[PDB]
Amino acid sequence: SLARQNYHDEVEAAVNKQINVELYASYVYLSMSAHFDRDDIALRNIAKFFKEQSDEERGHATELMRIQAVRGGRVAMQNIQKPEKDEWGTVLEAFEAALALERANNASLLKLHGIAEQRNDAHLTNYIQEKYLEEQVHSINEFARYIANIKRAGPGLGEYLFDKEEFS
Amino acid sequence: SLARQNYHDEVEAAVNKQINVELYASYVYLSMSAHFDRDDIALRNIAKFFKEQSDEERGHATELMRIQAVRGGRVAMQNIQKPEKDEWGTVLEAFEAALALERANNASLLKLHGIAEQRNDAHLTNYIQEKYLEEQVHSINEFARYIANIKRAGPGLGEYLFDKEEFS
Amino acid sequence: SLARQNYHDEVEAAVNKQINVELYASYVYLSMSAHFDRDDIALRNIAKFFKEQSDEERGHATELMRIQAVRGGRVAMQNIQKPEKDEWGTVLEAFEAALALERANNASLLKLHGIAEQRNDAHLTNYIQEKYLEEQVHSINEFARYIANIKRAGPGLGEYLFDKEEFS
Amino acid sequence: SLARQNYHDEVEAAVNKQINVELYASYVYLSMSAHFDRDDIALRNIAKFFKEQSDEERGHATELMRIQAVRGGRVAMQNIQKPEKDEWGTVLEAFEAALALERANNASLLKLHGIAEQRNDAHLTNYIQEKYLEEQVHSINEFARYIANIKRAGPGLGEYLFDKEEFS
Amino acid sequence: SLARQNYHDEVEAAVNKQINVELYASYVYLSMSAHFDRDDIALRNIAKFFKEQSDEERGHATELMRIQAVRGGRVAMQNIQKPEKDEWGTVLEAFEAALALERANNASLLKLHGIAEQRNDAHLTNYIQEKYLEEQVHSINEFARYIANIKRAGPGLGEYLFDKEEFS
Amino acid sequence: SLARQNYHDEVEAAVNKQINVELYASYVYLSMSAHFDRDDIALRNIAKFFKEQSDEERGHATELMRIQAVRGGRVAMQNIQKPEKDEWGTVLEAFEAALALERANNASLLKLHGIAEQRNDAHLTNYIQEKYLEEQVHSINEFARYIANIKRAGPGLGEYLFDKEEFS
Amino acid sequence: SLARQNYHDEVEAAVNKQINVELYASYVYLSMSAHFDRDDIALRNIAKFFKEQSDEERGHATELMRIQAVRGGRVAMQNIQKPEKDEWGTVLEAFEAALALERANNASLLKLHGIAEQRNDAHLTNYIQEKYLEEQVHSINEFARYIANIKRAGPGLGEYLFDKEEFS
Ligand SMILES: [Fe+3]
Ligand SMILES: [Fe+3]
Ligand SMILES: [Fe+3]
Ligand SMILES: [Fe+3]
Ligand SMILES: [Fe+3]
Ligand SMILES: [Fe+3]
Ligand SMILES: [Fe+3]
Repeated sequence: SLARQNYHDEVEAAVNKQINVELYASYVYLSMSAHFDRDDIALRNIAKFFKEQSDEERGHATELMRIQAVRGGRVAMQNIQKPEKDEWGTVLEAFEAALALERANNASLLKLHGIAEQRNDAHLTNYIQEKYLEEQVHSINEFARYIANIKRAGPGLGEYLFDKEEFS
Repeated sequence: SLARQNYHDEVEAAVNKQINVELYASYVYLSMSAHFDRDDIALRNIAKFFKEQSDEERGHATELMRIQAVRGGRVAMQNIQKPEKDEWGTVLEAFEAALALERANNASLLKLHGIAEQRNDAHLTNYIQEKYLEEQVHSINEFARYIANIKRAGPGLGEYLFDKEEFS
Repeated sequence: SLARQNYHDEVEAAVNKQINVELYASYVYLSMSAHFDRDDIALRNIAKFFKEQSDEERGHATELMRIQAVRGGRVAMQNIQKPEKDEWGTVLEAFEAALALERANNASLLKLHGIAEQRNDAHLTNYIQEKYLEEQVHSINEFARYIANIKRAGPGLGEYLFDKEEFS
Repeated sequence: SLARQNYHDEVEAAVNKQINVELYASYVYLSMSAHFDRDDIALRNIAKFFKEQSDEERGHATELMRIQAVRGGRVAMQNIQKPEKDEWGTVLEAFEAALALERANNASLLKLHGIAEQRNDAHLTNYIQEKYLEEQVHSINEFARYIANIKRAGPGLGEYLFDKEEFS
Repeated sequence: SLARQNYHDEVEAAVNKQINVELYASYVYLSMSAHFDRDDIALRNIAKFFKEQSDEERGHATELMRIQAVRGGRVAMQNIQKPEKDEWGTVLEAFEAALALERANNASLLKLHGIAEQRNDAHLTNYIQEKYLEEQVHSINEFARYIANIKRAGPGLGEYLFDKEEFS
Repeated sequence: SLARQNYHDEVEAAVNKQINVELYASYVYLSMSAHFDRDDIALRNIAKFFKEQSDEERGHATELMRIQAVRGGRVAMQNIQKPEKDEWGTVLEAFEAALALERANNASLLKLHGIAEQRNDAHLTNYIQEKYLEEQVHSINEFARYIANIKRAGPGLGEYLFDKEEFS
Repeated sequence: SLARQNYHDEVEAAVNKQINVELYASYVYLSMSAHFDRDDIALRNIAKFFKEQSDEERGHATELMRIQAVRGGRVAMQNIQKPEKDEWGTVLEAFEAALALERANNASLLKLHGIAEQRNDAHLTNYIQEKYLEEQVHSINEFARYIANIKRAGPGLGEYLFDKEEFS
């Protein structure tokens, strides 16, 4: 690359890892969408919500591909592992798995920031904080709040009205 | 499933295989998009075209997930294999690889149609013909035509003007 | 909290301290507003200006309450001390007191950033820089410029015209 | 003050006490807003309601500051005591605390009216009746009705649907 | 009067006195208007302001004539005394004279309220509070603030700019 | 300055050096614009592009002068050195010199961030990251991509069409 | 140049000198802009005026660069000398220095017109009269009129109101 400047191989490699982490998260949410689309589960607003989350995570991955290109790094793809489950259990169990995924993504992004900081990558530390860390703490808060509300509404009628009310 | 009717396990499994085929194709096009976004290749209209193709292949996958759910089948995810290459070569070679992928997708859809036909699935034979086979012969024709135009324009200035003129 | 991640008790505590600092600053500005609303002082644009500053400082406090909630910290309220004075003196003296308060708010925000940095809170260092430090240097600059203009316009007619012209 | 006429020191003092009463009530509601914004409570419409009540109580304070200035009295600020609790308990417990606060505010306003009446302040008795006592009986009725509906809806799903339905 | 009910001769007479008080105040302001319209004084916005105040005072009179009629009292006109001066002196002196007049009008309206109160005229006490005591408190505040601003702006250029700036 | 706070002489001096660096870059682009405006070169879109780049670099200088003033630093101008060349050679040679200039500018901004960081200037580190480092990596990427496309289009007809196509 | 006709080396050289004179005048006005943007001076309309004058002088330079190219001359850049001062003193002193710079610009333009006239450059004599001499006498008149008005308004309140009134 004629452009590449103050961009360490360790950071280039960590961005490639994070690209895979985001594509995997997209895959998990696509599977959770399919789950709520089952004809014996049939919660369309939750199914649509997880599809939007899947699209957003794919967007996280492609934005990191774009900054890799801007910095003059080379994207290196890895297998996208299938999610841990096809069947995600109750509404609560699925939102719990989602909170755990968002906390894992955040842990991974904090490690990426740390590597960039260790290598004095003044551009990429700010890029990660602005474009990733801010949305990540809002997503985790969102999922924690959904879990409080799913438990409060309770199974059955509460899950039915949660689907109706929550994603207006 | 209370809905499932005239829907054979062999057909449900074939639909799951095709979902993975389409997700794999989405991944290949995402990789080709990154290739043309390299700062030493820098054909942005071609990079945008392959991103659009990646989006479309993901749509093929999610629409098969939808018809799996409509028929009362259950979606089962597999690993999405990394693409065969990260380096796709020249404009011509990338479009040739894309044509090969579209013909592989078509071969897989024709096999899916044949399994549905063998099991007397009168809904799914028509669904595959209308929603997949028609689009697939159009996609293959588009890629054959792109290859003719890339060869005609030729390397260097032709590749530059193909990027400028063919997608606008 | 199911959300709380990489959020140290020291940072949670310092955010609670800064909430009180901002609520105190809001109170000081409310008192300065009442001063210029006195029938024997009667500078209505300055009174309105200090009320707007009071509103803005209360917004600074409530925004920190929101980020405390987002990070999964717990808000803890303290008494809001009455301002140092009820009589704020001349236009110049009130604006000098306001500049001192803005500099004290900034010193507190820089300390909060320091604590976040020491605890490797990569989210909150950026949050404080973006949402607080940038605003604070523009506030301090605004008050230094007001003070330059009050001095230039001078006591009596200058104060009357400053009130008429400076907030229009 | 060149304006001050038929305005007794006892009434001036009682208006300053009431300004502190309203600022305290504003703080209580700000604290209740934080409680319902906790990620493990997460009743956002209730949180926004208590923030609006906090804004309204602050407006009650600033309107009494304006009439203090109009009558030629001098505003004297006191410490704003922290609320009795940071942790306000159930929806019902918070709304019961709010009703008790509104009744305490009303008792303090009736005492203020009483002092104005005792001193033949024909302007301020009418001002208190029009601008405070009318609003205060409506607010108390509003809170009594909220409590009736919270009890009717009941804990769990009722609290979720009260938050969804009551503030729209 | 077929209408007259709970309306004492003492209150009827006090309303007729207040009508004369308001017509006198209108005449004073008309005289102050002429003063500032002198070709050797030539403060057009102040002259227009005092003409507006003269119009308002006549409105105070005619509104009291209307409520006299509504209550079934009979209007009894007295001479309108010429104002104390034709030459009102400086801007500050005219505004001081204006404030004294507003305070005198206010004392007279509080006495009228007192008479209505003594006679248990529950309609007229409230009418006087709403229609007269509120306006009078704002007018007295207005004139006190004008005097503070005349004093601040100072003589000569300050008077010229007070005329330009103070009345929109 | 009454405003200046946590703003070290070394940082103030470094901001002044960076103002000169940006003004020098503006001059270089102005020179390159004149080169492509020569009647024997006559590539008007490239000439316009380099004039826009000159305008942008001058904006980079004047924004740094603004933040110097906000922080209470004092602007100190130095001579703006004439560019290294008046004759910038071929389209490729000019764009290669531009890339080298952007990388030099980036090296200077990274040094400036480093000085701010050493002096614990929490405001200015973030300001440089947000306002300078982000744009600088995008500019460098843009110039690397221009060079790839100039080489691909090739000399003569390619340069003619590059000028026609690349800036439209 | 295939275009160059009736264009003497002495005139080509003098246009290059005048380009440097205009770029220098732009730099002086940018410095004066920074001076009025100081937090202890804070005359924003004057700061904006001098920034507009800096932009105008840069436009004078780029317009001469364009006529150099039209006539088939070659632009040759020289160092842009830093202004005489960073600190320009009072409002009057700044406008006095501006008047002197405009008079120096005019002397330089009249010398350029003289050289063109001596070399019988019938195009460039008219070009300089129309595009430079007409604007130059208007700019000198404007700066002489500003100085008259700055002295009339006087230092302190006059400078404050000159900033408010003169550039609207
Ligand atoms: Fe993500
Ligand atoms: Fe497909
Ligand atoms: Fe603040
Ligand atoms: Fe209240
Ligand atoms: Fe009246
Ligand atoms: Fe730059
Ligand atoms: Fe000029």
